[PDB]
Amino acid sequence: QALLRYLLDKDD
Amino acid sequence: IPIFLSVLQSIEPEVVYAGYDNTQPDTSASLLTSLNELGERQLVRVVKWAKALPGFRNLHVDDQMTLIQYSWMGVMVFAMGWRSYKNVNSRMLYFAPDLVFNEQRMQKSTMYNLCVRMRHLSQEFVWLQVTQEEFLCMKALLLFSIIPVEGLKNQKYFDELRMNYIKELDRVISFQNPTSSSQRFYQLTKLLDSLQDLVRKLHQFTFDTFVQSQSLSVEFPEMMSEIISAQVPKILAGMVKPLLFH
Ligand SMILES: CC(=O)[C@H]1CC[C@H]2[C@@H]3CCC4=CC(=O)CC[C@]4(C)[C@H]3CC[C@]12C
Repeated sequence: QALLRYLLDKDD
Repeated sequence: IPIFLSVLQSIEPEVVYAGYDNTQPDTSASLLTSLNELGERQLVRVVKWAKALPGFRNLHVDDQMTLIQYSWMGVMVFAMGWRSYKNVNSRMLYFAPDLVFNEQRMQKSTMYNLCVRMRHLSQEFVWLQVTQEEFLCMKALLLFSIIPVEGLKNQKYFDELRMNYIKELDRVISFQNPTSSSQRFYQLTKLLDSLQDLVRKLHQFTFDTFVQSQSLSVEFPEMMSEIISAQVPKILAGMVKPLLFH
């Protein structure tokens, strides 16, 4: 899954 | 009275360093590679910032992804112009405290003409005497500056949220006579509209450098590679719509 999606989904 | 000014002040990212070894002889490969490494780490902070912009996380996550994929170049160019204004009175391009482009680096970059255009953007901040509060409102608006030709998944909510931040720019200008404030609003939104053509030309150069990455020895970090792949072809193919104020 995308790096951008990780950053959008994560806490912070 | 402005509703988002203290928010925008609090969520503004801190400055990112490039990590460039300024003792080395500059080449186009070293300079473009360093800008890409800086871009990657700015992007991490742009995502965190967008998530803290009220309403942004209430869009469908696919729309969030789309807007960041479209708007990172504009957000980052505009922020760089502001840094160049505040730190070097727009005489040079202040990409990072450790990566400042003078004329020599603009030439060696292989994107001299685009650097000149970015310096002219920076000069507009000087002539217009853009305040920090205006800058922050304008930068938030750049997340809302491009949409798909076919629209977003939640286009109605996007339209209303965009208008909320347009009204905020107007509220800030008035907070800081009505005739002069309407003219101020026109000046600042015309500046944002003018940025759209520069961003398109930067997207073209980005694509060309990405396609030629290996031959040029210009490395693109992983998330920049991902985001360029996701939307820059679509941008160049006419599949997106800039939203102009004028
Ligand atoms: C390598 C490359 O193609 C160049 C063309 C335009 C450049 C960008 C131009 C705007 C910019 C300003 C920043 O402050 C971070 C780096 C970025 C985001 C640059 C990264 C590298 C880019 C994408």
